[PDB]
Amino acid sequence: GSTKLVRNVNLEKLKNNYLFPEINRRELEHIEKHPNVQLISLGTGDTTEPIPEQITSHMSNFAHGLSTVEGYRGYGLEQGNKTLRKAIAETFYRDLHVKSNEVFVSDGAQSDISRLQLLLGSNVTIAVQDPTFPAYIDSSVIIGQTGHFHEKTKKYQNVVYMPCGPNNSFFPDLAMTPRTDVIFFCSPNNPTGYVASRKQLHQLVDFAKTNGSIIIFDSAYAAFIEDGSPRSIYEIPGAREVAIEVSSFSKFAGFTGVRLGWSIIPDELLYSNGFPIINDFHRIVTTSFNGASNIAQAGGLACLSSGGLKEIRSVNNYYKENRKILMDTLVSLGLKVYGGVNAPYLWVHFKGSKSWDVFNEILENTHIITVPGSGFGPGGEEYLRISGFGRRDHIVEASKRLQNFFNTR
Amino acid sequence: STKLVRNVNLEKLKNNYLFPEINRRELEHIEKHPNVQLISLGTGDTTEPIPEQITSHMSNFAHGLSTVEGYRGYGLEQGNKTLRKAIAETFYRDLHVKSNEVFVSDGAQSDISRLQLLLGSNVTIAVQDPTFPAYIDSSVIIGQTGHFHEKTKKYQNVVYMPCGPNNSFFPDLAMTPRTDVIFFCSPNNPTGYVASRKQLHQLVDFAKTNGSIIIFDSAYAAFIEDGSPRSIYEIPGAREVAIEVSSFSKFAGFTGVRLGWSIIPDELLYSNGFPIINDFHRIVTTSFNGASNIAQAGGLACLSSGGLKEIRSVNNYYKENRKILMDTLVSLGLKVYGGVNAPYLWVHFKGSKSWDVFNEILENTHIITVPGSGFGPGGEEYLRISGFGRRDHIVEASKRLQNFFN
Ligand SMILES: Cc1ncc(COP(=O)(O)O)c(C=O)c1O
Ligand SMILES: Cc1ncc(COP(=O)(O)O)c(C=O)c1O
Repeated sequence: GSTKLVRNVNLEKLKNNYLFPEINRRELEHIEKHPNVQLISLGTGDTTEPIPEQITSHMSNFAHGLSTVEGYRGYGLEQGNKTLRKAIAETFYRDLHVKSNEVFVSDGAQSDISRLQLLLGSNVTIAVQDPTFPAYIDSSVIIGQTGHFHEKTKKYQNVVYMPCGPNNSFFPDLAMTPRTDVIFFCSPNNPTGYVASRKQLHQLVDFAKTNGSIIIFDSAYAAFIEDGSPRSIYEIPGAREVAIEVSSFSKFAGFTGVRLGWSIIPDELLYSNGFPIINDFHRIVTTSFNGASNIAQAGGLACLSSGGLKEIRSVNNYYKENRKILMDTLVSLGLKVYGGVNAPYLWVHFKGSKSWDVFNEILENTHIITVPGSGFGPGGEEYLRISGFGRRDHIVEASKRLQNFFNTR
Repeated sequence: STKLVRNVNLEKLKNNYLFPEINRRELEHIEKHPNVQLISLGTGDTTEPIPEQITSHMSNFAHGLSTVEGYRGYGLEQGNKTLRKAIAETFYRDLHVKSNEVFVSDGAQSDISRLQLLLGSNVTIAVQDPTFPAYIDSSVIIGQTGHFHEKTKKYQNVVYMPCGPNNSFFPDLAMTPRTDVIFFCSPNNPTGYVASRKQLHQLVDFAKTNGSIIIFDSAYAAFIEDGSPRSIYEIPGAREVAIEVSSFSKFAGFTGVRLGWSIIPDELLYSNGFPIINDFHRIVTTSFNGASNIAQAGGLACLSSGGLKEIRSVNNYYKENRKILMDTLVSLGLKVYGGVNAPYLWVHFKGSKSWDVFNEILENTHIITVPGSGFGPGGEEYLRISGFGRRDHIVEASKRLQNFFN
């Protein structure tokens, strides 16, 4: 028995991404076939160390407080607790003129991105970096901003793809980039790990101003920056007139399963007609969201105490040391290794090889999982993404195995 | 300035003034009459604490995130398997709902907007009148409507299905034009009416005959005290036409914790025979990364036989409050609907505007209610009144209404 409801066209357009389902199938199979040998993963980018007890303890207490009259509350502001918003403003945007009432607390970036796309609607054009983070492009297709997927080029019609690679220091050539209503920009980037420089961000803000575009700037990896490169786009004067920033506690503090992030919508960000965009994001939030979990919001606040930040910084130094082990290994083997410094991802170029064949080689001969760059679009072909999340003894063993393998080869 | 054109669907969306306005009137009244205790029977938020049994599991799970053995990052976007199985067994026992047809959400508001993303702009919808804002607002935002026709107080291109005492709060199918989608909330907000087995049978058949789907909102099912049905999948064949949406919010006081679910049956097919479940999976993967792992732990603890017993007991407190209010209002000669199977009373003042009754009750008793007008034209002449709240507020408000309506 069938219905007469017509499948949303935007679903017919949307191509499935087989990347992670494949990685996972291949990981299982390989673990099953070689129970002999500990498989190690440098692939998925989930955080792995526990959240500090200081932070968690505030989440356990708040939860217990919900069983008391003095601590019980129902619905909170859909925008998020005021204490948490003031803390995000002060912690991440000190002196950048971000008001606590421009912060919108989310259950993380994935949802936030889809809510921004609902705000924007079907009748806008977008630009994304290539290699491309799935969320921006998938959400764009689903809401109706694109045509079909052009199989030969591996690009959706009506979408500007901006190549970012070693040849252009991972920043598009803005003089040859067509104009769009919206530009998505992720820095530090997933998958390349590149953090744009102050000069590059200046140019992006000016390009946006000149084109009347808005920037959706994804800073979910900012806490990994070690250069002194900028962490928020609002470090650039005038960014507030063109840019929305999206971020997360996911990778910063391991809240991947706890679910907490935010977006910034400046006061000064205006449509064609002079109406502040912030007023309408409020209405999108009220209509499609009832707030981040109260217990997650208490955890978030505890992340931003001086004690929370100190403990989190310490977990992130562990991850930083792991990346160095891996970058030093791969560079010592003559590989062209990008990223690694300011992000938890290394982006390794195997000029002349398909990402998948290198994945296969490395999996079969070292029992290590990586991520095929191909999976992120055509600008990822020939690269692998490699993660510094994981335990130290696994990074060290993986380093040993790669040494052995590539000195063969 | 920027060159971005405002989404047209935002220009279509009228602000609903209802709650912001009740709120403004409350604050204004407390400010002019600070010498009196204002009492609210307006907002439908739960107010009793969540049982310590449930909460304790959420605290333990949270402490477990600071351990190697208990640290958990990303879960399945669809939700923990243990939680889905428990929702299936607890709420759909014997109704052929599989654990893999359950999609765990951060509650109905989000879930509704994700269903509307799935469905898209090119569908027509039917909603009950009086109307729950979420369904209609989400429909406008995604592009399913024309502008708001001020005279009729209806969005163009939307079928409004009057439900009132004259048709036992069930739409007259002979006067209901066909749509792609029918939204049906039972127990209803705002009227509190729970459709009967026979009504639901008719609705499922109507849907089959029209090739429509039903989005059935059972968030208030746990308040049903009749033996009326709690899920639409009690009706044979519902599984070929209906999606069900629900929540821990009012059931267990998780309004601020954020947890719900939807059911998308295997058997629910588009025009072309494709299972809708395959595409909701892709919507969920794309627009969501899961409900909070802590909230999902709380949810699972709600559905233990110990959790359910404790939740039932908080809901009896509310049930006793409703009885105080109903017995008072009815003992005074008011026409009271709802109340029995939902936490909301729907009180008719034939001949009066909702807002003028609101004004009267606010000025003379310092009590806040919800003007039925706010929910659309089928709410005109009614007030919605809530049984959530502390007992002593219910009692005092009951005393004041006794004095006033005498
Ligand atoms: C590019 C990027 N942005 C944002 C996020 C944060 O996602 P969420 O907050 O939904 O975990 C991630 C996590 O993988 C990511 O890779
Ligand atoms: C009709 C209706 N459905 C569903 C919900 C649950 O919403 P949430 O789960 O987002 O709190 C409510 C709560 O207001 C409601 O009134």
